[PDB]
Amino acid sequence: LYVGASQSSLAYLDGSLPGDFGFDPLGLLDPVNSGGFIEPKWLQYSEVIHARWAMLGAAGCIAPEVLGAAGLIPDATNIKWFESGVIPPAGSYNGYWADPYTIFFVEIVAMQFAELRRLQDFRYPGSMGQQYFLGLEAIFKGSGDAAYPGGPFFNLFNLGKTEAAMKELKLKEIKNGRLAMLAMLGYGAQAVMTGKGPFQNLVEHLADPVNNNILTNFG
Amino acid sequence: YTTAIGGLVMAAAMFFAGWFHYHKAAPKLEWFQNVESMLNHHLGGLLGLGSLAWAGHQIHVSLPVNKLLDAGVDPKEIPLPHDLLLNRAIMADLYPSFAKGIAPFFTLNWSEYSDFLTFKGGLNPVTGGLWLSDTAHHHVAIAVLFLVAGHMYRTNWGIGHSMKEILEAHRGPFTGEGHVGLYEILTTSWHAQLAINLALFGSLSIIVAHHMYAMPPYPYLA
Amino acid sequence: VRPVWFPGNPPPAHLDGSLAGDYGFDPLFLGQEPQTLKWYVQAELVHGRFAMLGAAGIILTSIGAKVGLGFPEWYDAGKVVVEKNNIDFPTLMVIQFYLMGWAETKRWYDFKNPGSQADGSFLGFTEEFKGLENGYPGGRFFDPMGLSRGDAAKYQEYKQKEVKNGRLAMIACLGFAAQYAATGKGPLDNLADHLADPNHVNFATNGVSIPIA
Amino acid sequence: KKVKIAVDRNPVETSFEKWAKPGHFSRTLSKGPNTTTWIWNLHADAHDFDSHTSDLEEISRKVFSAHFGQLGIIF
Amino acid sequence: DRKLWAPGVVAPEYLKGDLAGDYGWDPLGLGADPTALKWYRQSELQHARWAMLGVAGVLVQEIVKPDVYFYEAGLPQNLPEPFTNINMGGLLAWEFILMHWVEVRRWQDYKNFGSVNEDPIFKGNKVPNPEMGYPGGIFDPFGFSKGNLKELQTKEIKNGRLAMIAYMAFILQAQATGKGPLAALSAHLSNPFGNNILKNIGTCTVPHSVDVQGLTIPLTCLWPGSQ
Amino acid sequence: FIGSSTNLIMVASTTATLAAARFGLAPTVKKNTTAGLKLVDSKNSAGVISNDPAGFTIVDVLAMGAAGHGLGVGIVLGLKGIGA
Amino acid sequence: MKDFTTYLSTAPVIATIWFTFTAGLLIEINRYFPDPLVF
Repeated sequence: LYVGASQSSLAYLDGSLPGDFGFDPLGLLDPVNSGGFIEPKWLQYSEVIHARWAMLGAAGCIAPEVLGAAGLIPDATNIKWFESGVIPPAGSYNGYWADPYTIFFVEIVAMQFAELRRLQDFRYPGSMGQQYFLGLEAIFKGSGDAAYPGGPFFNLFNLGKTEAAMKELKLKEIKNGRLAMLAMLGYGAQAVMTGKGPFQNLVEHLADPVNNNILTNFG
Repeated sequence: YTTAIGGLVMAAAMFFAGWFHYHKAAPKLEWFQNVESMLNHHLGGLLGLGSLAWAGHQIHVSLPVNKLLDAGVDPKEIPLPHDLLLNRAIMADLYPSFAKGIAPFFTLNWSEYSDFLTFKGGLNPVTGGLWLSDTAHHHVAIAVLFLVAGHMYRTNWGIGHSMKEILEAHRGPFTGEGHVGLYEILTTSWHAQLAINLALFGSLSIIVAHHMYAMPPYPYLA
Repeated sequence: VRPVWFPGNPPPAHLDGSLAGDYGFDPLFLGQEPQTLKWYVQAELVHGRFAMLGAAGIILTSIGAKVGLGFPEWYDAGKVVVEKNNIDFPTLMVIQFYLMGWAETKRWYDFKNPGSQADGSFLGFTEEFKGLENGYPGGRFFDPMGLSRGDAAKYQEYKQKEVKNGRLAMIACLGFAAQYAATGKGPLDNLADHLADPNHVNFATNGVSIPIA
Repeated sequence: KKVKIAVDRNPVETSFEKWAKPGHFSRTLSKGPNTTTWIWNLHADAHDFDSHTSDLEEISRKVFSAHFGQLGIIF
Repeated sequence: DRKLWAPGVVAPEYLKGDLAGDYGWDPLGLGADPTALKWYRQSELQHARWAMLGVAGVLVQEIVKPDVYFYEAGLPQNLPEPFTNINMGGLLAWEFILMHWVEVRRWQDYKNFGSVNEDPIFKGNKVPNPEMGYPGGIFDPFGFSKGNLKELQTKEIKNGRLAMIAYMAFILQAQATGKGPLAALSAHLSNPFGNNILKNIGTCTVPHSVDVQGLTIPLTCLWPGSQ
Repeated sequence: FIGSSTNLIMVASTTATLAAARFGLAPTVKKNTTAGLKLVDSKNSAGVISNDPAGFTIVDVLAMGAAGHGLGVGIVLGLKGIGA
Repeated sequence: MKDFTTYLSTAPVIATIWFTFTAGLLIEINRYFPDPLVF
């Protein structure tokens, strides 16, 4: 369907997976003699994980600048995404309740619990629903697909009850995530190129598109 | 010390890769027989990308630090490599062409970069070694040449070359059949490949010894 | 069925939940052999009991040092005791090694030959050194209250409590050593400094744990 | 004709069983030593992968993993 | 069937509508265990009643004594006569003993239902206690339980949940503005576009600590606002 | 830069290399070459699908763009080196 | 673990450990008793 499609990729891409546009010129989803991490389950799972993380990343990288331009948040906040303490050489924020390393250790413990339990549900489907976890195991049973666990919490409003509705929403999720991944790549490239925020780049480009682009930003 | 820790991490990764490729995910025989793809990657990716990356390090770290070292600046007073890589003012002061950014590279104004990409030749009179601007420009040219060389063999598209066809097309009246069967010999025998690689590798090591004493590339080496 | 250390992974075959504090934690398979596992069980029990005594003593002495009682720190108590009282250090070392050698040698030969110390060759005592289980030496001497020879379920619960408290005490002793090596103060001093400002007084701000901070 | 990633999953089980059986790679050396010559043979045919088996795939896999071990030593 | 907490959602199997105020709301599955469900129901009832008492007390106190801040009403110097500047140790002792007795009785009733209904001193004085958390008898002298106890229990749990949310609202309003709920409502009514959560947030009016007579009690806000 | 000699030469080089392969004058992903530099059919493993009537795929666009860019860079640097 | 201990019991590993122990003992003796020529 998309550009770059071929008969080699169409052999194993029948449209079952969400967002299947037959775009695989490198043949990474060939099930024949596949193993390790280059296999359909892990690749699809990694794509949806990257999609969700990139969606959160794009929204979080453009939200403080947009909210600061509207006056909703004060001037002490509303800093560039690469100057919030992520990369100290590029800039850092000293208004947090603690130093970034303390918060990083908290994030280490939190992310290890979440990511390791998620990995165990992928390796052993349904294994997160038996061991005692303060009663939280009732919502960690997951389903057959590790990419779509669901349950009382992951599917809070029971959206997509019909199979067609679930397929439609899955396609929307993968498309929005791919767009967000491209947006994050653009955010990083614009940060290295212009050294300004993405919203500032968009405003400067809208003010004068001919004199504000990648061609004029080379020097 | 940081490089030593990184080397230990790389060693752990190499051992893990060997174990993973022998006990968990072992490649098939048809994967090892992809000489066209392997040569394309080794020429372009490995050699060309390594030369390009080293050229980038030389342009951004080796050249300014060594320029300040040869100018008599104390190593403690010399700015850190990340400081040189973070702002354009220091690099612009040491090399005026850096004030124009990467714009002369895309506008085909490569002559502007003549301050850090030269053809001085000879040796540095302060350190006795080769000019680092010449080595950086050398690695840039080597990277471009190897990247071009890495797009010669046919892998999955119509474009490219088939080494079997090239070998079979070379046949004269004084040699009979010619290179028929050489492609099958080099794609099925590891000893033949080891013989060719060891011969060229040893010859290259000897060439390295000669070129290294004749043209000292490191400062205070001669 | 039983909770394991890493949820989702099946426990090893050599750990079937029979021992106290069994969570299937053996990724290096150190106790895969039965005799080696028995030896390691006794080693873990001895380590836990010694760490429990050490942690309790360190906490009590630190409590007395924080209040105006004149107690010294755990890293200076040995020097203070040897210098305050006319006590020769090598003599104390030899006495402790003699007593510990006798007790540990009897325990060792009882591990090699169970119930062999109950023959009566040591002052005529027989039932006081028979031993109930491996690493659990019941009797009127080691268990004068008889909590191991009554209410089997309570005995198993106490065994689980003992092994868990011993592991926690071992971690606490390691924490005491690391805290003294990094901050250079007593454990209660570190606790008070942390309670004064938990957001800025921790291991992420001591300047030793995280070198890139 | 198609260049792709062809890989077999879990061909050799990671175990220490063969670590206690010297000369397992060779059919002649797996019987055990009777003379001291065997010991020298144990080291003279350790990397002779084409002599242990005639399967080109097994030899290639051993060579590729040995290359990783060499790179680890160099690192 | 009963109306759930959301349109299209499916209630859990253990939430069949037996308890009052059941909306089939359990996104964490904490009610899967029946024993845990009973304990959580008792905890919810306790929180509901205590929150209702707290909300009513804050409102009545602000109406009767508008010059006294409810956030700082716990200080001994702010106590009314003749309890002003009283020793907090004896007060804490009184509350600890009385609350410990009543809470141990309630806990024992939870562990063994219908086993502490009788008065331990004067025999014959018992409470009916039809359900856990609903003792009755001396606790309900007006006799309002001899009717539709289901709808009344539903009203109680709903009012308690609303009071829980309202009390936390009062706490955050006091921590962000430094005034009571009625004062905050009047301040917002004076200029809704100037006094709201858009500007009052980010500022923590609570001090770092307070010296209650001899010892200092550390204080903090629920969020890292500016002190 | 727009309208300069470098821009015009690069645009002309890219357009010339792209137009040659499309109109059967340069090697493509579908047509290979023999030893006598004669166009012959290929055996591409990918088999990139294209709605173009001549079978022009995106791989041909990338190959022709790279070749045209190399030719344009060489021509520009050569003219700058001879004073032209 | 049994196979690992059997591997550690092989002649090269045993020889390495034994020679390391003997060399360490001789080195420590010469360190605490420097330059011993006669008894």
